[PDB]
Parts: sequence; structure tokens; C-alpha cells
Amino acid sequence: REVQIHLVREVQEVYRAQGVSIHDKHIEVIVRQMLRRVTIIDSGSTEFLPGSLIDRAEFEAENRRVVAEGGEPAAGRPVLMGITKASLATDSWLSAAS
Repeated sequence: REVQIHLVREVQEVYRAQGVSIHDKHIEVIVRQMLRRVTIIDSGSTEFLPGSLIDRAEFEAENRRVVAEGGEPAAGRPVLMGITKASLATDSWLSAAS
């Protein structure tokens, strides 16, 4: 939350200086998309390659399944991604093919 708030304020400062007013709602909509993924430090009982970006909700579901099975959770840390990398890793193949 702290880094998200910092990003919103920092973007807003440029437009405030220049003289264009943009409500922070719009900036927050994008910034939510920026911080929607985690990174894996160690695999363990999970089948996740180290250094692989992963969806947050899917990671939590996988951990919920692996602890129920009896496997230790993977080392998952939230990570910020640039817009380019964030957009490159979509889900549907028909969209990603373009």
C-alpha cells in the first residue's frame, strides 16, 4: 500500500506542476494492474520454476492445495512490474498472439 500511494502521488505531482488536473482514481486503476503478480524465490513442494512471475490468486490457491497435500509453500514475494512486462504476460493466447 505504501509504494502504491507513493506512485500515485508521484505521478499526480507532474500534472499538478504542469497545470492539468487528473483525478487519482484513474491512476489507481492502472497501478492496481501494476502490482498484481508475485515472484518465486524457491520452489520446494511447489512445481514453480525459480524466477518465474505468478498470479497472486493462483499462487494462493496452489499454496492452499499444497499445504492440504502436505507440501511446504513456495517462497513467494510480491513484486512490482513495469507496464510492458505486465501486459506481455496475459492469459488468452488469441490476445497474446498480437
